[PDB]
Amino acid sequence: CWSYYEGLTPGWLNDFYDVNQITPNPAKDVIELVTRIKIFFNCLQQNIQRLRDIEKKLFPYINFEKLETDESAFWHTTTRWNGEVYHASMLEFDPKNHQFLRSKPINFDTGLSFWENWLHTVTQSGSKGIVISASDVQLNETIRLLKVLRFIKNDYPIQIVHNADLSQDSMKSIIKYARSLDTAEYPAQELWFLNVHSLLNPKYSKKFTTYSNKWLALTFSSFEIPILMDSDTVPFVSIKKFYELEEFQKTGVLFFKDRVISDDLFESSELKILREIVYGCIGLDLEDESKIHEQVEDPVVAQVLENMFIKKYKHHLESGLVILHKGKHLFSMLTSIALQFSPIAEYFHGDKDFFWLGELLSNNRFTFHPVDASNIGQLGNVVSKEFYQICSVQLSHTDRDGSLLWLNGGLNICKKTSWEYDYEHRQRLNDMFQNADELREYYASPVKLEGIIIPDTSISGWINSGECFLFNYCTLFKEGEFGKLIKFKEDEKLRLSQIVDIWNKDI
Ligand SMILES: Nc1nc2c(ncn2[C@@H]2O[C@H](COP(=O)(O)OP(=O)(O)O[C@H]3O[C@H](CO)[C@@H](O)[C@H](O)[C@@H]3O)[C@@H](O)[C@H]2O)c(=O)[nH]1
Ligand SMILES: [Mn+2]
Ligand code: NA
Repeated sequence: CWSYYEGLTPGWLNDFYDVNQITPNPAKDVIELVTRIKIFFNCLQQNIQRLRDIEKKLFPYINFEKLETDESAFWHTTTRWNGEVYHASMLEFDPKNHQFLRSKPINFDTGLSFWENWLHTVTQSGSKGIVISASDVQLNETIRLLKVLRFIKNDYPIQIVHNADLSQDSMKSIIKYARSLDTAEYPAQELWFLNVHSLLNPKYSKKFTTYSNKWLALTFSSFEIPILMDSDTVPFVSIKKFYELEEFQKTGVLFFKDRVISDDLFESSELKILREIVYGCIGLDLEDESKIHEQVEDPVVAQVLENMFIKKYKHHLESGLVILHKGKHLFSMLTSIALQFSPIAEYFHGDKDFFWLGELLSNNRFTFHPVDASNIGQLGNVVSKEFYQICSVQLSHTDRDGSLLWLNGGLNICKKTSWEYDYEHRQRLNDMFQNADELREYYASPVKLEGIIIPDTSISGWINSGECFLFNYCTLFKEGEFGKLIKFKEDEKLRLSQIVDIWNKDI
């Protein structure tokens, strides 16, 4: 359906939005970005140089110039823990034992599209692996994650993706903690490094910043079915348990729910623009709450849309742990990237919420894990006339049965370097300590995982304590009144205490 793209303005582009750019019609601009990508992957189901000209305007962040001229310079480079380097190569792994097999070279089929090439010629079908977006900044957090993966005896390969911003020193240190002291109880990890800098066109290569790097990590990872993790993420179950979750099995995405923040609400002008985008993309009308439940078959997804368009909430997905099957979700993911650098980029915090918005607006099947996000730490007694309170930076995620799956925020009190501000401005910290230096030591001290509270946001939700530079939140539980409590057994407390110990091990 070349006719569509010939009908567009000659200079048309899926460009990365800039605040300076004059945008009178943001809703229509977003609808165009989503539609142009939808039309593309639909007309591929139905002139090689014509296709490439559309690709260059749809995906300008790809360095198609280098692919066409000096193909070997364009392709990404993977580096194994052993020190072996692979150029323009496809990594293959054993689906059963997850161990590395071979690296067949990339034979780019000119008859197929770039993204079709990426799934068939560049990537091994069914390949599963842990993916982490890391610069030199994320070194320490990445080390601490590796230690925990080794402690729980992870067999899945790990790939650390960077944009030529991870030093040889950092990689050496990662390989050390990944491989050293190999044993059955603390096995070495099949770790890889991936530099995507060659794939990215120099104009857009620098535009992927902070959380946006996670799109580079996820998209270009050597696995078809990556499990993306924050460096500050901590899994408390074997990786296979995440893949086994029914939500991923049925949809091919594993998405977890975020904190409910009732402080930070959308303006009516913002919701009007979001309503136009949704209707413009998938013909869904979000005018009244009654007709939302009707038009959305999955009540878990309906609840998220109710929260956004009725209750005006901005935070829905936590991208600390994400599974995405690129075989079923690549076109959705590429829409997420378009939206990430769209006029509505400023509406949401980082990447997390563009995961599900990409799925929704692309009209691809998705869902969330239905369990609400939870707080984890010490069950402090609240004086009333069982009342418990947890105040932490840690955001936990439990299964239906109530087992801890994972958390984001690391396993120290506070990761932020805010002790100077926090000591002067927060009463509890100001009274409790004598200097800001004493607060620094408290912030660096390990956390103690004794229980979990799943707050009832309708009665007593998430309350910002102001501690750790307004990253610390308090959750309340009162028996038969509001919330759900989960007290860890001595067996569990011991396992968790061992995991916090290995995480906090002072480099
Ligand atoms: N390469 C690279 N990766 C980065 C960078 N900044 C962040 N990341 C990656 O993005 C992750 C998320 O950053 P956090 O600092 O852990 O954010 P958070 O407190 O967990 O915040 C929440 O919102 C983020 C933005 O939507 C989410 O990405 C995150 O998972 C979480 O839900 C990091 O762990 C790391 O893997 C960067 O400059 N470079
Ligand atoms: Mn995090
Ligand atoms: Na294909």
